[PDB]
Order: sequence, then C-alpha cells, then structure tokens
Amino acid sequence: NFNVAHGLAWSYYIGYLRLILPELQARIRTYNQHYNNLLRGAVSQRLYILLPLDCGVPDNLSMADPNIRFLDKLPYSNSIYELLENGQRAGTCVLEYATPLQTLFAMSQYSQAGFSREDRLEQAKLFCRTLEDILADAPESQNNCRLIAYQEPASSFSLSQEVLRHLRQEEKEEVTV
Amino acid sequence: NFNVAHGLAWSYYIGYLRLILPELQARIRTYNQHYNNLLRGAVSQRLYILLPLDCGVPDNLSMADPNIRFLDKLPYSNSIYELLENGQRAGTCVLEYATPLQTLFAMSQYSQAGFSREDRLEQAKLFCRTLEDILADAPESQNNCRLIAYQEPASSFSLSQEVLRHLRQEEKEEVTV
Repeated sequence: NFNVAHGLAWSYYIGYLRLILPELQARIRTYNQHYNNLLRGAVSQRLYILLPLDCGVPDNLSMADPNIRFLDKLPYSNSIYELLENGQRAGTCVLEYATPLQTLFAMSQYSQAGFSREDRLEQAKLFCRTLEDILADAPESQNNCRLIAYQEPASSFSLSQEVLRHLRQEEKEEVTV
Repeated sequence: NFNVAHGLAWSYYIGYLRLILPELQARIRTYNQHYNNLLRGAVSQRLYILLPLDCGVPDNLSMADPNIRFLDKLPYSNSIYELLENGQRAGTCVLEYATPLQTLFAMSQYSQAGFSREDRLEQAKLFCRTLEDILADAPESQNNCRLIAYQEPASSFSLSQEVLRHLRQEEKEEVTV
C-alpha cells in the first residue's frame, strides 16, 4: 500500500534492463578489442547502476564527481566512463543512474502527493531491495550488472572511489574463482 | 504490498503525462485551424488514453479496430485518429494506449514473477483507479485527458464505438455547461 517503489523496480527491469542486458556483454567485448589496442586496458563487463538514496540524478555524471570523466559511447544510449585517481586512469566502466529515482524525486516536490523526504528515502531503499531480489532470480541478466546504492553524508565522499572499489572487487572475482 | 500498479500509475503521470499534457490543448488548437479549413471538423481537445484491462497493446491501433484509422501526427510522438461508422468520418481524436499496461502483460509472461492472469487483471484495474485519483487532484492536467477503461467479452465489441461515445459526450458537455 503506497509502495510506489515496487512498481518502479519491476517496470525498470521489465521495460528496460531485461531488454538491454543480454547483448550488453557482447557489445562490450566487441568494443574491448579496440580499447585493448588503443591505450591498453579493458572496460569492465557488468553494467553499473548508480542508486543514490539522494534520488539526486544529475544530467551529467562528471558534475557529481570530477574524477568521473566521460570517455566514449558504447556502439539506447550507453556511456563508457573513466574513473580518475590523482589524474590517472584507474578504471573504465559502463555507468548509469537508475532513472526511476528521478520519479521519486519529482514526487517529493509534488505537493498533491503527500510524499515527503522521509518517504522518498525509504522508497529509494525499497527500490534497491526489490530490484536486487528481481535480479537474483533473473537468468544471466544479473551477472552483467552491479547495483551501487549509496548515501552521501551531510561531508567528504567520493563516488569514483565507490565505483572503483566495485570494479577492483569484480576483477578480483574473475581471476580468483 | 506487491501492488505494482501503484508505482506504474505514479510513474506514468510524473514521468510522462505531467510533461505532455499542459501544451497539449495548445498544439491541438494550433492544428485545428487547418483541420477546420481542410475538410471541416475539429480534433477533440482531451488526450484519450486507452486502458484495455486485457493489457493488450497492439503496435498499431487500426489492428485492434478497422474503424480506427490513423490520420496525422500532432506537430514525443502523438497521433491523431479518425473514427469510422459505415465508412463515414464520425470523429477525430488524439488517441493513445497507456504504455504501463505492457509492463503488466510482460510480467504476466515472466515466470519468476509469480504473476498470473488474475493478478494482471486486478493490477490493471488498480492502475486505472490510481491514475484516476491522481488526475483528480492534478491542476488543469486532467481536463485535457480522458481515461477509457474497458473489458472485451469472450464476442462483439467495438472500440471505435466506445471512443465515439466519449467524444460525443465531451462535445455535449462543452456546449451545455
């Protein structure tokens, strides 16, 4: 009852993730020949979904962290980003905000909804849980995407470092197991 | 709890209807000069949203009724249709299926969801109710759109006639009150 995030998660998966994920790792490998050749290093395999409990989705990622720099489009719109440490390329990554969080934010500012900041944060959390469950039971359409949920303090916080942790963990997984 | 339609309705309104409705009646009046001049008669003012409890959304409207014929695009994509009676133009109308019903249908065919035909029909109904409430409290972004919910028998049924009833009722309202 008034669990808006339940529908948001299902719709996001059914209407978007289920459609873009299967070919995802293929068109990344296709691209990876060239990234290997042109400035050695490869783009990670999973799709990284940013879920700020903020529900704060900026029009451009670099605006949320200067160390997250746009690099290239993946051959509808999918973007490859480099992540920086001291000006050095530390990682590369197809990276994306979960759009439905924008809906939770717009409801937050829509008065007739009776939807507060407190509700929004809780629905954001519910959104993550629910999507996580959905992906768990989803066939091979889960091992090609990682959810990155995070709450910013209010205040030092690095989103690049957060993504970087996930990227390095992924690589550790691939070579070990 | 597991009321997916709640989120679907809010998202549909916040992420789509709230954005396309305000200018809607303006760009229809703009078009109406020419429809007046070119083959007399005007396009109705409201946006007509089809909500088949079927959750059956065809790629093209005419496939669901031969008497519903595509006419023109409204100057993102908004389509003007003529409705036919015995080959005669009886009405003209910006006409659209509520997309979220497709999500309810895709969930219906997705086994890991545990979502049956019975659930789907109920969630479709919930979707209509909820959207109806939302539009009620919505500022001037309700008098420019009509919801057409309908259940097909299983079996004679005319969708054109259903739309036509609404169109004629609207006109009766405008001239009387």
